[PDB]
Amino acid sequence: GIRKYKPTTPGRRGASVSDFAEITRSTPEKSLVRPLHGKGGRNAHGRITTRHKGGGHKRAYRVIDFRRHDKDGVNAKVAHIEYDPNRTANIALLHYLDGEKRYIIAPQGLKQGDVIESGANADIKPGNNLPLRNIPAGTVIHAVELRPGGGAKLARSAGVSIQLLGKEGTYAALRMPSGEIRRVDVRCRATVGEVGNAEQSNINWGKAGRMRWKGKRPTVRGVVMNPVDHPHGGGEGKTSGGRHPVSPWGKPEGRTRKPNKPSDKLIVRRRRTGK
Amino acid sequence: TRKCVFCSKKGQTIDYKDTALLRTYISERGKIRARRVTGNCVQHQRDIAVAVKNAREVALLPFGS
Amino acid sequence: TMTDPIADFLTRLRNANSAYHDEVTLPHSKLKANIAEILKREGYISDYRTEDARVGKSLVVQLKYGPSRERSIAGLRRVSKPGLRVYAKSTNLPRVLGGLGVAIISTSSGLLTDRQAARQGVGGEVLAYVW
RNA sequence: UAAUACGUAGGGUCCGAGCGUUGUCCGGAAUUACUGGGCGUAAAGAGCUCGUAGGUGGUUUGUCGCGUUGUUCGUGAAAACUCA
RNA sequence: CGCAGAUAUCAGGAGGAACACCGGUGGCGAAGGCGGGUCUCUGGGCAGUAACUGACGCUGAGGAGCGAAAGCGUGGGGAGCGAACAGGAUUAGAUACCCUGGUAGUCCACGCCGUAAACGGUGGGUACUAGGUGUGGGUUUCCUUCCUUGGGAUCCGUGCCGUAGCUAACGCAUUAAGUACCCCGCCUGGGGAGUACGGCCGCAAGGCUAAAACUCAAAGGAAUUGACGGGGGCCCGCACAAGCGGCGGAGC
Ligand SMILES: [Mg+2]
Ligand SMILES: [Mg+2]
Ligand SMILES: [Mg+2]
Ligand SMILES: [Mg+2]
Ligand SMILES: [Mg+2]
Ligand SMILES: [Mg+2]
Ligand SMILES: [Mg+2]
Ligand SMILES: [Mg+2]
Ligand SMILES: [Mg+2]
Ligand SMILES: [Mg+2]
Ligand SMILES: [Mg+2]
Ligand SMILES: [Mg+2]
Ligand SMILES: [Mg+2]
Ligand SMILES: [Mg+2]
Ligand SMILES: [Mg+2]
Ligand SMILES: [Mg+2]
Ligand SMILES: [Mg+2]
Ligand SMILES: [Mg+2]
Ligand SMILES: [Mg+2]
Ligand SMILES: [Mg+2]
Ligand SMILES: [Mg+2]
Ligand SMILES: [Mg+2]
Ligand SMILES: [Mg+2]
Ligand SMILES: [Mg+2]
Ligand SMILES: [Mg+2]
Ligand SMILES: [Mg+2]
Ligand SMILES: [Mg+2]
Ligand SMILES: [Mg+2]
Ligand SMILES: [Mg+2]
Ligand SMILES: [Mg+2]
Ligand SMILES: [Mg+2]
Ligand SMILES: [Mg+2]
Ligand SMILES: [Mg+2]
Ligand SMILES: [Mg+2]
Ligand SMILES: [Mg+2]
Ligand SMILES: [Mg+2]
Ligand SMILES: [Mg+2]
Ligand SMILES: [Mg+2]
Ligand SMILES: [Mg+2]
Ligand SMILES: [Mg+2]
Ligand SMILES: [Mg+2]
Ligand SMILES: [Mg+2]
Ligand SMILES: [Mg+2]
Ligand SMILES: [Mg+2]
Ligand SMILES: [Mg+2]
Ligand SMILES: [Mg+2]
Ligand SMILES: [Mg+2]
Ligand SMILES: [Mg+2]
Ligand SMILES: [Mg+2]
Ligand SMILES: [Mg+2]
Ligand SMILES: [Mg+2]
Ligand SMILES: [Mg+2]
Ligand SMILES: [Mg+2]
Ligand SMILES: [Mg+2]
Ligand SMILES: [Mg+2]
Ligand SMILES: [Mg+2]
Ligand SMILES: [Mg+2]
Ligand SMILES: [Mg+2]
Ligand SMILES: [Mg+2]
Ligand SMILES: [Mg+2]
Ligand SMILES: [Mg+2]
Ligand SMILES: [Mg+2]
Ligand SMILES: [Mg+2]
Ligand SMILES: [Mg+2]
Ligand SMILES: [Mg+2]
Ligand SMILES: [Zn+2]
Repeated sequence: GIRKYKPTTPGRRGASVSDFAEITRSTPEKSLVRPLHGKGGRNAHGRITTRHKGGGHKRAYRVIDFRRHDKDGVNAKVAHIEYDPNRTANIALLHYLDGEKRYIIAPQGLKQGDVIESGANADIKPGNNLPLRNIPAGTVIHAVELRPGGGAKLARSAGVSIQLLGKEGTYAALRMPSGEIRRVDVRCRATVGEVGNAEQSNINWGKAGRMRWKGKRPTVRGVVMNPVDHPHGGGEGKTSGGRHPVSPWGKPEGRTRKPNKPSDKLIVRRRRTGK
Repeated sequence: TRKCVFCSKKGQTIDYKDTALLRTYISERGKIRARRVTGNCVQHQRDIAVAVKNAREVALLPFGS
Repeated sequence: TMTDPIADFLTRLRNANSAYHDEVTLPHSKLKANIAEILKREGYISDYRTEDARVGKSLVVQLKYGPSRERSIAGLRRVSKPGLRVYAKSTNLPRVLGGLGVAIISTSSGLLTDRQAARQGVGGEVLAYVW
């Protein structure tokens, strides 16, 4: 749920968080951790590519099985549903009857002690992965893939996941959280059930310190920049920039997608706003 | 006003299996007619509606074709 | 809740007189029996009786009416009721119809009429003004 | 514009060595309804429930009588009211 | 809104709200109110056996829970409808009635707010008091076909009319305003004003408790007859219609 904090000090009056009362562990499975580090928003050159990002609290990366096909026909137990900061959602560790422990995303309403099976024969209960040949139309799924074994790439959205629509030939149409419908091949794999932490968006940062914690640096407003460094820069006082807003590099709002994409044909329609 | 035809103990029971029975009380249009014309139980009519409408959901009576 | 048997009995009597009844049936009680004593000896109720019923003993009241259909009892109002209870001293005994009525007084001897109490010098609680 | 209601006259009424105005208070005021109110619309039943305290009790079998009246002497100042 | 191919009309797809007929002066719920079905958990009311407890009863200041719609927060949803808002129109004037559209809201989840002509304008519970006409619920019992709103009786809820009574009257009339009993809210002429100040609640809109001054000598209720009605039924007139000829033009 949500616990609103009590306004002891001024910088802590609006800070409301979600209670992680469900976790069971306090130190991640160490056989499945790799080194990571705040990249600082810099490419091979070292020149900053994306602003606002860099610094913050160091984090430890863990490899988690979005490839969930390497094991089929072998069940696993939901060992412990632990928390990784690196990702929005929650990762739950599974014990396989084989003897592997692999990390995966924790779907909504999943609790320790349930059973997990991964294959074309699995049941339809939430938390099971299986190519879309074997999944009824209309169900709600997540952690979807974009081709037969390229690794799930879409709908990791903590709190939202895709909706299957209809199978024709070798493609399936998906209603998906951006409000868009995508034709995609049906040989991919997916899992049934909404993702967990549906209340994550309820967090109120409330304190610049924690924003820094999560890592992003401050944003320097437009009309305050100097005119040399940015189109709206300048103006003794507050002046709109005398022109329609524009990105710091001279391109204003409006369409940006490069159509003609290999997936341009695969897309059905385009997202709607204010409809 | 005519009699409660169902409501003898000799009369047939109430259910949705009797497609002919439900047709006999649903008009050709496929709507439920009035007690004021049918002359049966108000209670019996409750049962008739439940059975006929169960049949409709099980696809036994036309939906205003 | 039958929270005043005396009031209910008197209401039944007056209602039966209004509706022109002949017999009124009520659950039997010691207070009902002695009050019937009082009224019958005064001549307002033709005669009472106590019988046996399915559960508890009851009573039936036999009234009279004036020779020209006249009602026997004209008005019936309780005086001392649960909550509001009224007593009287030996001298301030209540007067009803200037003596033409009968007020039921609870005195040491029991329940006696207003004249009996006045002659005996005893007093108590006035039950009902019967006219 | 033609007053038994203004003022003047007469005449009359009540009262009277006092007669009016004013002001305080009771009454009719049952117009704060104990005696002795009402709640549909005239002013009023709260929006409806459970239920603490308080208020109240469906029967008879049993004593103490503290609620009660029962009487006897035993207090209730004078002064004021009522009788002679 | 259409000649960029509208409407219509047919195939397919999407998606949200709501379930005609059954369906009524009917069920239930204490009250708001509640009905397309299926399942899941579950409340309340009634009939016969009357087995058992045995004065445990009633109702309730404060308190606390429930409580239509509108409104507010958070995040989803958002077909239709639709405050506000634009235009078209009538009008002297229309910031409306009407038309085109159309954002809040309307729906979901959790919190809120607690007011309605929240009406049966009637607090709850018990006892008694002539009937007539129906519904639904459950029981029995007999003409007995034992088919059968055939007949009898019973108790619960539910519509209308009616005696006596009551009532200001209209009206109520056993599901009372009747005749009583027990408890609780409330009122004392109309404005002022259910508002100002205050206390409490609410994040708010505001809600709850609840004043005085000054002014008026009436305001209100049911009912009687008029009058009138861009309220209804039945009637008549160069009233209308069909015809001629006319004045409003000029002089007189
Ligand atoms: Mg804050
Ligand atoms: Mg550790
Ligand atoms: Mg790592
Ligand atoms: Mg370089
Ligand atoms: Mg940025
Ligand atoms: Mg550093
Ligand atoms: Mg996280
Ligand atoms: Mg989209
Ligand atoms: Mg900025
Ligand atoms: Mg600057
Ligand atoms: Mg520079
Ligand atoms: Mg420049
Ligand atoms: Mg500047
Ligand atoms: Mg300037
Ligand atoms: Mg732009
Ligand atoms: Mg049935
Ligand atoms: Mg007794
Ligand atoms: Mg009294
Ligand atoms: Mg003069
Ligand atoms: Mg004078
Ligand atoms: Mg004189
Ligand atoms: Mg006076
Ligand atoms: Mg009074
Ligand atoms: Mg009133
Ligand atoms: Mg009221
Ligand atoms: Mg209120
Ligand atoms: Mg003594
Ligand atoms: Mg003594
Ligand atoms: Mg003495
Ligand atoms: Mg002396
Ligand atoms: Mg004196
Ligand atoms: Mg069409
Ligand atoms: Mg026994
Ligand atoms: Mg109580
Ligand atoms: Mg109590
Ligand atoms: Mg109270
Ligand atoms: Mg209280
Ligand atoms: Mg509550
Ligand atoms: Mg509460
Ligand atoms: Mg609404
Ligand atoms: Mg609402
Ligand atoms: Mg608003
Ligand atoms: Mg809200
Ligand atoms: Mg929203
Ligand atoms: Mg929508
Ligand atoms: Mg509109
Ligand atoms: Mg307009
Ligand atoms: Mg509209
Ligand atoms: Mg109110
Ligand atoms: Mg209502
Ligand atoms: Mg009430
Ligand atoms: Mg009562
Ligand atoms: Mg009647
Ligand atoms: Mg009469
Ligand atoms: Mg009644
Ligand atoms: Mg009354
Ligand atoms: Mg006053
Ligand atoms: Mg007020
Ligand atoms: Mg206040
Ligand atoms: Mg208030
Ligand atoms: Mg009136
Ligand atoms: Mg009239
Ligand atoms: Mg003409
Ligand atoms: Mg002429
Ligand atoms: Mg002329
Ligand atoms: Zn029947």
